[PDB]
Amino acid sequence: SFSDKLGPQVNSHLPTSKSIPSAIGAEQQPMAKSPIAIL
Amino acid sequence: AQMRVVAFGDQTYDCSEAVSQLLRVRDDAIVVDFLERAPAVLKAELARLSSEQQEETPRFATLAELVPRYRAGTLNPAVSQALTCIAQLGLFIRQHSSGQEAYPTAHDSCITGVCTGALTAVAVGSASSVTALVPLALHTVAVAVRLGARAWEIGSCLADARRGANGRYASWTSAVGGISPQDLQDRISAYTAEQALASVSVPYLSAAVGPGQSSVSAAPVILDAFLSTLLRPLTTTRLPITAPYHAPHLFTAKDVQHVTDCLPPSEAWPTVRIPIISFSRDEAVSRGASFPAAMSEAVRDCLIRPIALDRMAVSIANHARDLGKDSVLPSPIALSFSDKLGPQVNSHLPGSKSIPSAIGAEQQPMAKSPIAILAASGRFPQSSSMDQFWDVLINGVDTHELVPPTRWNAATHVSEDPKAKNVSGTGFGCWLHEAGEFDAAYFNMSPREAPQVDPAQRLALLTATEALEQAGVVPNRTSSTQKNRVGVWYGATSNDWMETNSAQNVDTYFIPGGNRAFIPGRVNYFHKFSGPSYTIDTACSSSLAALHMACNALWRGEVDTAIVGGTNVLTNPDMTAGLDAGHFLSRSGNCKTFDDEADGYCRGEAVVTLILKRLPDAQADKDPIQASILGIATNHSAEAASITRPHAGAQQDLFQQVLTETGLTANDISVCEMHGTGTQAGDSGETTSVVETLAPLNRSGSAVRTTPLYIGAVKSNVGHAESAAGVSSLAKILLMLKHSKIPPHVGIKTKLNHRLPDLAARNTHIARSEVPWPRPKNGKRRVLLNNFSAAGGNTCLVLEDAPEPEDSQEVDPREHHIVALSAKTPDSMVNNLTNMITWIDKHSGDSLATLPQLSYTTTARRVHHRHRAVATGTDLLQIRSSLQEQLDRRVSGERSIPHPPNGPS
Amino acid sequence: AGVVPNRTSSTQKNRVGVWYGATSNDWMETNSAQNVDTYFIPGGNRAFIPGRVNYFHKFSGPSYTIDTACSSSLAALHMACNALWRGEVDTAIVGGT
Amino acid sequence: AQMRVVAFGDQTYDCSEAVSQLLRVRDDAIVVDFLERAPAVLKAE
Amino acid sequence: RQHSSGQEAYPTAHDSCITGVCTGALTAVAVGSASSVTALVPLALHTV
Amino acid sequence: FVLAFTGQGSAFAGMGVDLYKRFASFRSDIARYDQICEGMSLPSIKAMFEDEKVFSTASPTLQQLTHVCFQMALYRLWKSLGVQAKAVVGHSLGEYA
Amino acid sequence: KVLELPAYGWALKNYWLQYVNDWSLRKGDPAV
Amino acid sequence: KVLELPAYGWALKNYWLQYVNDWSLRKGDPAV
Repeated sequence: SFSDKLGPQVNSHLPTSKSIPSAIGAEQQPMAKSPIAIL
Repeated sequence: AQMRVVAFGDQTYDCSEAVSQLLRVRDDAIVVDFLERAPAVLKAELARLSSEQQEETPRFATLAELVPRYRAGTLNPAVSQALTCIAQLGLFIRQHSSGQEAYPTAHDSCITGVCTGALTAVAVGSASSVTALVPLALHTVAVAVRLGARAWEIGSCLADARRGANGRYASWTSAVGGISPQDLQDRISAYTAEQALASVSVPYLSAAVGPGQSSVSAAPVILDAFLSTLLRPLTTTRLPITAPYHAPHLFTAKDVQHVTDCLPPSEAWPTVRIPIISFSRDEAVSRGASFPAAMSEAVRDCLIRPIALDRMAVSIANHARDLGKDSVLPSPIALSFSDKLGPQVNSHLPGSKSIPSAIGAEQQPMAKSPIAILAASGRFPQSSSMDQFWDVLINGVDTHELVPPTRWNAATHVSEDPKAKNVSGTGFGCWLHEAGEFDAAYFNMSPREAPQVDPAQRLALLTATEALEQAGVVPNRTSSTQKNRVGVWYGATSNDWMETNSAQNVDTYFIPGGNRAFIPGRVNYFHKFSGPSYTIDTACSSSLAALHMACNALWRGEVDTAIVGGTNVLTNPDMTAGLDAGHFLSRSGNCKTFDDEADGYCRGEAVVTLILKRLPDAQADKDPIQASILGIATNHSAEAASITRPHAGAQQDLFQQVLTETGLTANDISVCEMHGTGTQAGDSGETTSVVETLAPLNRSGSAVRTTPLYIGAVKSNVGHAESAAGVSSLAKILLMLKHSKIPPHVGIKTKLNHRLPDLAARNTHIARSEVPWPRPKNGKRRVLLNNFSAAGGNTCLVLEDAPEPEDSQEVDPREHHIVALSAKTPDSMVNNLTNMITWIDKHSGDSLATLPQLSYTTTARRVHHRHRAVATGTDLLQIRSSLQEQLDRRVSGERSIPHPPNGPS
Repeated sequence: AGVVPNRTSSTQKNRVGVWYGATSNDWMETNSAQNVDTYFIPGGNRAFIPGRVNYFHKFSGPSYTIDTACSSSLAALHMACNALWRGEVDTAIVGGT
Repeated sequence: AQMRVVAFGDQTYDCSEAVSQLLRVRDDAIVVDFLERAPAVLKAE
Repeated sequence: RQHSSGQEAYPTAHDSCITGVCTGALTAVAVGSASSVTALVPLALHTV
Repeated sequence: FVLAFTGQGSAFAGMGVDLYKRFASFRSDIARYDQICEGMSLPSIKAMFEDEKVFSTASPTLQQLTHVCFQMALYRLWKSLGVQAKAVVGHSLGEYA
Repeated sequence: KVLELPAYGWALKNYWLQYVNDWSLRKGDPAV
Repeated sequence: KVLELPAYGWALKNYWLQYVNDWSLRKGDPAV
């Protein structure tokens, strides 16, 4: 609760990212809970 | 100050068993995830191979289908490479999550690998935790399949497959002993000169193992010729490597570049944090390169560089000393001759039980957990209960008889030679003569409504309620028995009542009383179960098909308790006539399973209902457990010449499918309850599929079985219950386990069928007289049950003895106990009193713990209706005297009255 | 759907199942019942509704008929979706009659 | 030379949305396992 | 999720500390007693 | 099918370029044969399929290897499309392919 | 411990709609 | 790309077993 103010309050006593594409077949979520497509 | 070395092996290690073990895993969530996504990754790269390689690649839905071909030697280099790489990563992952092994660190460990192991080593060395390893591990799988695929391509271009291969992939590598590497290299050069071999086809030194050992590779035809010149004392051991590797004359940097092109370019690629011992390179120790660059170098170790396996030992030791370590603890993963690693590396040098899980977490996931059979009640020919059904089987009774007049008149519906329309050649059957009996008041039916209700729906309500009480199920008593967690499944192929009986005067209850959806519906409605409600029609396999659907629901978690049953009530003469017109039915008698003169099956009537639960829930509620279902599967006989006839090809694939899914082997099964409809084609076809799965024969002719196998068919006793056949067969097994006996088989009237295989040679038997079937000490009896349909579908399950009950329990310090009886009708109240008294006279002096358990059952595990009776005492004798006294008053004319509606104040 | 058996992995014959919803079998009660002949059972029984599909196109996956009265087809669609989600089949044929 | 502090809250924080998000997680294998076994543990106590 | 799906390194005594208020104090014990996400689960379930 | 393998007399410049460009499998075969040749100290044939210009100054050894590589790659292409040969006949250099 | 006790003593009566007049053998024929 | 094309041009014929003589209205009645 009220976490944002924590950062400044603690430092007062004191003086860029990226994800790699998954191997084909692995990016997809498990077959359970996967959308079933009507062809 | 010890340093563990993580060493991965190559193709020489038979990873077949390790793969089988990882597929059996179900307690490690990150492993099962890796094993679901690895085949997806594998299959994805296999689709990018050349047409030649795709044609020589098998089709598979899971890795289980590759194991047999791997063992057989008919698995191409691309898949066997990825499979070894999967087994290595899988074994490493399990060891570091399920095995709770700390992850390696650059301070106290190093990683090494030879050939394929070099790939996995890059992945492990590039991660700092198991969670980070998976995504890299999956990339490594794709690299491995591309590696073997590329070496396979060069091999096929270099040398063609030989004629007597029979699909097996020949060996490109062989180990040589008794000569130094540099001396063997000279003999190679000499052999090359004399044969004038092209530079590409020359044999080459692929690895240096020791001062006298080494490995030489070449095309199989060329390798054989060269090895023929290495005479004793030299040695020759052929290795299982099916493609050229470590060949600077065949592969170049472009080939390496191609294998690693499946690694997308990025800036976030992790670097090698843990030192990798690359003993076959200029720099024995390597670290810091990005994952792709590190992987390319590893691929280069496989295609370009020879294996300097004679430098592996000292290379590891030198790194240990470099960090001031006294010794090394080897941690090999699928490494050939791994035991010798420990001593060999240390030669260069001077030289708590797991904590119990929080309650509820020890249990394995709901998926593929044993499903416990809690209870079963039913009606069978000449049998008003499961106990009377056992009398039919153990006394070898044939219950078939001419159709009774209550169904239809055989004089007008049956003819020796049928010429008139709707007249059949047979009128036989196995009938439920009390199929009309019902308690309309109990289930809130008017006397005008009950006749309109299909006896199938009525007998479903009776059996279902009996099974529920037998299982001690009280709605909303426990978590697993909450009304919204209970589902109902029934198998029914026919609705004769609505076609022949009530149709004679269509009234208001015609649809609800005749429609099959109301068979489970009435059960849902009466007991107030809001879970799913289904009816399955797969013709003669409906009930076992429904059992399959119910088990999937439990495994998926849609329900915690399942009601499964099947019904078959015959009242329409057209169905028998139609079946006879199609030649399904026997015009002589009952099903004569295994008899040389079998001429069809005999229709049978039956209604059965069971109660199921995932084994942990069953044990949480202290429910009774008669047996456990390990697996169940379904396919279809698409490859049959006619739509009706089933075919053995599809049936065997099913039997082996369920054995693999359950992790069992032939010897583990001791009994098979076959479909056995008494057909020469059906009985011989099914028998061949069963023995080839459960009683295979050695190539020499001997029996693979160490213990006998018994096969039998219940239909020889009570006929073919059609939509209720599966559960009828299953009911027989539950009784066989209870009484520890195999009942005699009455289907053989005259002589055994000549189409059958030599059963005695396979240690298979058809019990002619009853046979003891005792449970092994600290063991379980396991069974295969089959149930097929003329529509083509096949269904079978694997069954298992129930678990051993809890030994301890506890002594009830309460001196006085209370026993509760209830009924909805004054007559039913008199009945329950009488039946309870006769029960106490049977179990009077068995044990002292009976009375506390009797109280618990009749009170906590029972519903309590409006008419009530009670008895209290300190022993069973007092309870009887009280109930007897109460019974006397009921017989003297004092009727049972329901308690006031509002209850007490 | 451009489905050719065994063309792709998902269309392998052993990866295709069939589910149908049917509450009634009137034909064998009123029409063919007027002269029961040799094809009476196979032509009237509901299990053969999906069965004929399995047999003609050579699909060896599961074959089921569901009767939940006026909800049969969606009940069958439900069973088929569970099979796909659990990996029992890669292609599912679902219908109602 | 930074030190990250991992601070957990109390009942005053409305974790309803956070729970709803975790129940919709499919891409993390170790999360879904925890969320299947946590209710089992909860239900047991 | 933050330390498996979120690709976040696990805390260590050298560069991190743990704190919790009331209910959070329980969770802090579990995290502080594990060195990886896999090791955290069994402790986490006891904490539940 | 009977497959007839031609002699070197009828080869022309830029032959197979469209095959080389559009069919990846065809390109792979040539690229593989090219690497094998250099492995055996034989001239490089990959340039013949890319440049066209080289056909003018190509040597007999290069013109003969190109012909055979062309036929092996072209045969493998047709076999991959479903053509299975009942027999083969080669004319002069065509016998090798 | 759940014991195997006798089943409920149902108050049974026969509810049946007898098939009569062998009309199934005349399906499709007219009233004659 | 899979295009939506016309369905197979079935060679259709009518296969029917007509319900006749209103016999369903007499279920349970005698021949007469």
